[PDB]
Amino acid sequence: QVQLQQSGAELMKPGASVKLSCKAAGYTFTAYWIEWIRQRPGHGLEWIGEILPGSSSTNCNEMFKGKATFTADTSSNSAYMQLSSLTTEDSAIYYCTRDFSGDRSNLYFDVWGTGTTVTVSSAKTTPPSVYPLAPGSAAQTNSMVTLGCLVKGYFPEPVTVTWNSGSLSSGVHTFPAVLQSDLYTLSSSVTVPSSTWPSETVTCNVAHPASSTKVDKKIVPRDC
Amino acid sequence: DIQMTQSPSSLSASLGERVSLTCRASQDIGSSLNWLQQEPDGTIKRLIYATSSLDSGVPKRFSGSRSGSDYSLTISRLESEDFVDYYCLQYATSPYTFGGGTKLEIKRADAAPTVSIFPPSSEQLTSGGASVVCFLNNFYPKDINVKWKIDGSERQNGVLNSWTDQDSKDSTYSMSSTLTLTKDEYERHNSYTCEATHKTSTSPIVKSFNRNEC
Repeated sequence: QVQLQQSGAELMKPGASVKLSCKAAGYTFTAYWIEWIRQRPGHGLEWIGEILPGSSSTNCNEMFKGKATFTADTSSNSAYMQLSSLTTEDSAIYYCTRDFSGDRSNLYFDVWGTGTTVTVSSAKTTPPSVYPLAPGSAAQTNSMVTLGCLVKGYFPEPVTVTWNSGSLSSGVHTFPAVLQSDLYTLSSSVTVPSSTWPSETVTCNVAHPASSTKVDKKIVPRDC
Repeated sequence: DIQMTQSPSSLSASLGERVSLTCRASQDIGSSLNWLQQEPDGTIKRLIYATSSLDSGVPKRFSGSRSGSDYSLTISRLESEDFVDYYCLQYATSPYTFGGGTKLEIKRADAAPTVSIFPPSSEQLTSGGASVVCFLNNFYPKDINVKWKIDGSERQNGVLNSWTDQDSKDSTYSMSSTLTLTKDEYERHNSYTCEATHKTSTSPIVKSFNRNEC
């Protein structure tokens, strides 16, 4: 049971400092470098730096000079990385892993933490506006009909979207959120047989726990 | 610092096929190269260490090798769970560095997008804003172009796109495109069209509505 346990997700204002932690169990804590890795959304892995506890010995990628400070606490088996002067471009997942101080090939970067997400933003908590997406009265094809809802202007992630409380999930696409201003927007679509609709209701269920928002939006036929 | 040049950056293959990925080191790294696999939920897992050794509990279809400055990870026969991302890592000399990654995608039969367009909701209109939404669903391959037209003219400002990952059941991609305007700019115009260009048809799929049509 070698484990590396990372601290939880963080939201921080631009310019603040965050301190992340990586808590080790199942091995001699002093015998391994703790390694810190960054992954920006949709980008590759980058190496940030390392510390050998408890020693003065740390190292880092030059890109992170003035940005990342490593410390370690042998009593609680914990290593820390502090990121100072946060900007938007610090928003990423941060992973820790370990690297044996010695001469054994299989103990280099062998176990990985599951990551800590940092989000940097000035935004305040904001509930989503939820809008129905009904067809503008087209051919409605011949076989299937596609409906959606648009979930707009919320902060922070995440929202949950369901269709008919989770019963209808087969024809569904919920798209990743994107930043509109400093706020998030996503949409979800469902494709159902045209027999099904407007015959009867289709409803999207939107939840935003961070604002304590729960909403139902029935997709109502335009008829103009 | 040592540079790891990873190729290909993307690759399509089918179940049961053999693939290999290559990291070119810019200076000698010895046997000091790991291979890593990252799942869509973000889990990173070491596969190969010291160029050629298999991690415990890693399936035998994975293997690693070197030839000169070129290090490779080979998957003898693809299984469906292998279609994720892979990175090499040199730990010869700090700063440690990764190659840029490879995303493996499943080959499948070309499919045309199902395109749907949506007018702004009346609730949205009463806010001050008007979003027009286009869904381009279940296409393969992933390369797609969306264009918005307003009263016949191409519109580029205000267009936000979002893409799903390859779907695990049918292996298609889906895409939403959203055009956001003020209420007033929206009502200054009549026809709204989203146009999808895709390999599966020589001419674009085109969906429109007219807001003066009800």
